[PDB]
Amino acid sequence: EQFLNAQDIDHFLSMCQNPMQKPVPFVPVLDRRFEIFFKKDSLWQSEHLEAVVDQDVQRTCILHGPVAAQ
Amino acid sequence: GQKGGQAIVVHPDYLYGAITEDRYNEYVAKVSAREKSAYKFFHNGMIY
Repeated sequence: EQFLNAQDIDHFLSMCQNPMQKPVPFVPVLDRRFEIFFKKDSLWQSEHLEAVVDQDVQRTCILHGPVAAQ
Repeated sequence: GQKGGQAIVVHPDYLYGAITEDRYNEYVAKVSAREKSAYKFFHNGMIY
């Protein structure tokens, strides 16, 4: 029943940036790094929909060609 | 300069016997919320 200590907010967000780890599957804050948080590691979710919020493809990103799709 | 003064402070729990249970419970919830937000402000302000 106690909110996060400011020092623990900083710790959480710092360990959200650990390069030697798979990028976290969420956006933890809105700031200058919002584009990086939004776009990084965006292609694996289409083959692993069990790890998506509602197993919803419409949340994911799929690469496909406009003309080859015919 | 002959400045004498006295104050009497009484324990706060004697106040709540003068109100109803619903008012007390509403106040207690309001104060719990305010304390959680004051803790967040205090620690952010302290470190920054």
